[PDB]
Amino acid sequence: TPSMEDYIKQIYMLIEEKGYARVSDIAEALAVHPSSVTKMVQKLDKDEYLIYGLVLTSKGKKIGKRLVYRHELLEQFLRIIGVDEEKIYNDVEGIEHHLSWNSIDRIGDLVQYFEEDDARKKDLKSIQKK
Amino acid sequence: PSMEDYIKQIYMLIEEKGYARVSDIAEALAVHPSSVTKMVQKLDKDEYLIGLVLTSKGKKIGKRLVYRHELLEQFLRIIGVDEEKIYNDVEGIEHHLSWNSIDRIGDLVQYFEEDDARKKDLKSIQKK
Repeated sequence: TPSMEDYIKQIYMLIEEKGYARVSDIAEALAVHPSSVTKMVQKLDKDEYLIYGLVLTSKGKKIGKRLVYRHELLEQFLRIIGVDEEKIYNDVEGIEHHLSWNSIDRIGDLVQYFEEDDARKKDLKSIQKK
Repeated sequence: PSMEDYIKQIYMLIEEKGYARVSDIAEALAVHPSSVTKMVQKLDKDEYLIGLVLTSKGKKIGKRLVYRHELLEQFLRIIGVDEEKIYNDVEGIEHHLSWNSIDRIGDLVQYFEEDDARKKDLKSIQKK
């Protein structure tokens, strides 16, 4: 579920940054009540994404890494096509949960398409002026 | 999001049939008629509509939502998404893109439509 994804991603990021993931830190990151975190952590434990501080299983590690990649890729996509930086995080936080892997792969190809030659970015800019 | 899907469907039904029955909305969204009635009251109260007729505010929004939906399908289509995946993705992402992102996506679509070479170059990337 979208929510589950947000928690897995935040948990992965906390562990990578701090070394560990406190319920309290997840609550702050997501702007939710700790009860909401505790409930989700239970579903995550049950579904074998983590154990119990919280330690991701190999499945939870793989999934979290892909979720962070997806986020970064999506920000990079919106940045390249020239969306105002302030708007990017909010849009990615929403759209990330509704793109198939197929779309994400194709978006990956599109980002590499532009990154591989700045001249295509300049042409995109030229279109934006028109 | 919820309201957006309702206004979009209501608009399309009116353009398509000439009117929007609660039962047709219920079927289009896979919700129960009791939910449609509740929503319709909100849209009446929020002044998107007035059987039921969209106000100028409702018709302008419905048209924009339709444009955004079609634009997003055309975008995913252009960048090579399997046709069968496209609708479900558009129905989800459409609600969480700012106008800024939609306009840039539109520029991006025009970018590819201007030169078939650019599409050829993207297909080459995909193979690589």
